[PDB]
Amino acid sequence: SRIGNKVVVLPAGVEIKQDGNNITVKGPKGELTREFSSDIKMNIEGNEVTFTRPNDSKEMKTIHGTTRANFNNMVVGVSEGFQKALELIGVGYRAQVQGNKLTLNVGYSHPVEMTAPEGVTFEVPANTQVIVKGINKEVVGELAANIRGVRPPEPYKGKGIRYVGEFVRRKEGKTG
Amino acid sequence: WIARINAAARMNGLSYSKLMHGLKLAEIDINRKMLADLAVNDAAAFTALAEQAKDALSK
Amino acid sequence: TKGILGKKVGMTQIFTESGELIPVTVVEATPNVVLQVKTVETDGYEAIQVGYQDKREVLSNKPAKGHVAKANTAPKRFIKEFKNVELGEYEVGKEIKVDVFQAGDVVDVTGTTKGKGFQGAIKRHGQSRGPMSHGSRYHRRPGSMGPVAPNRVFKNKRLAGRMGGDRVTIQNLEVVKVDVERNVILIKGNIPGAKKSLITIKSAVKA
Amino acid sequence: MKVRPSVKPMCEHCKVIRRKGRVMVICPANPKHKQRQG
Amino acid sequence: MRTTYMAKAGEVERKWYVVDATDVPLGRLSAVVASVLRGKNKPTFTPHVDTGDFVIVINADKVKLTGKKATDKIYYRHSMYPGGLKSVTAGELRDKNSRRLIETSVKGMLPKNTLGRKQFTKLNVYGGAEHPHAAQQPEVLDITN
RNA sequence: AUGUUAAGUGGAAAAGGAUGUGGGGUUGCACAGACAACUA
RNA sequence: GCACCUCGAUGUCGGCUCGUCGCAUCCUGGGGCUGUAGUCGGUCCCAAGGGUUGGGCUGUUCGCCCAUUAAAGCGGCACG
RNA sequence: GAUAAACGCUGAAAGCAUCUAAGUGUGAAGCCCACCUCAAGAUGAGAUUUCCCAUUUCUUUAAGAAAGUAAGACCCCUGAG
Ligand SMILES: [Zn+2]
Repeated sequence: SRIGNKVVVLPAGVEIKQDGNNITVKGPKGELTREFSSDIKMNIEGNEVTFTRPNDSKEMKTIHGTTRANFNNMVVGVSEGFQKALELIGVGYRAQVQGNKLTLNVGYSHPVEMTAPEGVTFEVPANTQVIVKGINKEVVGELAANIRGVRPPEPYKGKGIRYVGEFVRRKEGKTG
Repeated sequence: WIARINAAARMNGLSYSKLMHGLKLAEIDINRKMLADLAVNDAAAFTALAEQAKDALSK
Repeated sequence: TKGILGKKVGMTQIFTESGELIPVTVVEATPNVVLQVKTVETDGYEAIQVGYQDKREVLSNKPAKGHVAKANTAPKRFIKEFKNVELGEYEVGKEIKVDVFQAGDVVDVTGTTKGKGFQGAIKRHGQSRGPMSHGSRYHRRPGSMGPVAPNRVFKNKRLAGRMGGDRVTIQNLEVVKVDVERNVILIKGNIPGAKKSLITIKSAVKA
Repeated sequence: MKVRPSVKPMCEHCKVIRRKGRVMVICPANPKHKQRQG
Repeated sequence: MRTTYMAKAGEVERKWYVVDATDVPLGRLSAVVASVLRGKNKPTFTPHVDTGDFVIVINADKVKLTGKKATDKIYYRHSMYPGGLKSVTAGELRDKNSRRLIETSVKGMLPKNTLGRKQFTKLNVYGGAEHPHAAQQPEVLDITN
């Protein structure tokens, strides 16, 4: 593994508790925990970690790469957190924020309602922009794909809800 | 007879096939009829025989 | 929840406030008495045992008097159990009367259908006849019994036999009126059973 | 989706995968090219 | 017509046993239990007589299934009405009603006559760690097979 | 004793298709810095 | 095609009555692609719970026609 | 509630990409419940409330025989919902 061999070096605030399997990175925002495996082990000399592999496993590298990717993610987020930005084309559509209630107005004969769990928030500045904010990388992504799931974008005018960099293909619908 | 002998021998650390081989390598010529009769009536005689078989195939 | 036992009197008519004519069924229910309370610690589930319709006393025996003695009533003719009712709120001796229901109150109604005897497949199952002319000899018969290959008849091949006498409930009926000094409920529509037969009325399961 | 027992990359950007015991082609340039073997 | 012993009805003592089923594959445990219920481990074995012991199986909830048996092994039943197969069950039995599971495995490894049906009434199976039979003073059996 | 298979293959079937895994070979490009990724 | 089976007997087709099963799906449910603007459609995938009409003409299946319907499925069961 | 086709989120083997291998979701008139009826001969014969409580000889004292009874039931008679 090239990923499995790389370095994770923890910025200020990080404390890393060990108990058998569980690891629990903590920082200035959150205190995430995740269950990891046995065949790849911990490390010493604070503000640096490497992971290691007893070889001779069949695939020889997969479990290693994932066991490092996840910890790098936990640290990157517990010190910094992640971000996802959603746009809004399709004339007449707007969002509004009231605590953990995300109100949406997309061409439907009823408004649509979503509610964010503990670690997550919303950020609507304007009737077009939405921002999902958290510590977890998985939960923020799932909730954004949930929101964008309410109305994906069409190709004839590109209306509907999109990630703020989605490249949509545009067709030529004839004029009748 | 054979099933009763298997039952008895597994109590003395053997199975039927290893115990029969052991008794042949020692030149013992008891029937399966008398062997089962011993297995039910005279457990001490059956253990004497099972020890002789265990020593024969210990070579 | 709500639920009472009564007897069937008959059918009549009634006009409403607006002046519509509506068919109805009179049910008479003198006060029901709670004879026993079943709990999870003793019995394994939660219910309530209710009795209805006092009985003369040459007609009961000693075990029945002993069962009815802890509740201070006369021996009863009909004893049922009522389930899914928050126990609390209930105790041996209590009387349940018809003012348990009010006008409105969509309800379920159960009884035992009238008896009719040994009946053929046409009346019993709605099967159709054969022709009455044109050389026919196949009027009022139950059909072919099956195909040849399995060398037998399948189950649920329907035939003649004894008809009626089963229990039936009808859902989502309305209480038109309640009369307290007479122990009478008026229900809109028709109910199963003969006259003088036992009827049970509960609040409706589909709400 | 095309479902055929011959599943073949048919432009440059097509890739082959195995999401179960099941061969598939996946193209980000042309949705007509998406294929699953069956 | 000579001397080989044959046992009688109430002459050979029957002991009680406790077997533990956490991480033993279904059929291997079930084969060992089936031989102990029939009395095949005792030299007084006679085929027209019952001489097996009683068995308690504990922790049936944690029995092992290898491969993809927990989703792909299916039990069928017919009600003898037209079109009435019931393929309802899989390794869902291990979650809910794990006594059905062990019992239907052990029942297929016993003879199919009136002696083998009476030997089945000596299995007592429990999903958890505790049984109600402490007055019969049962001994622990240890599997390695 | 030493290996292979993850498909209940073992315990029915072909042309053709495929970064499934084991073993043996032939070579192009690599610390006078490789393939991939990111600037211009 | 063959002639194993039944010659001291195994009664043919349409209709009637009563159905049951398969899925290579006719309607209704869920989807991917479109040479999919919308309204209608084409095609492929998953799906057998229920549903699937009355007349005229012919002994007639088959077929053609009339008026409807969400639709007027195709096979096995001694061509039940 | 668990799923089919389909669609993911995070993610490496294979520094990238990728729904999948480890983890994590959505999703059908279909599947298991939900509604109605039958059901402990379910010989694995289940549970709760109430009612009733002792003569004579011995094979030998034994799950012994025979006799009169309790609670309760039936025969017999008037009938029908
Ligand atoms: Zn392509």
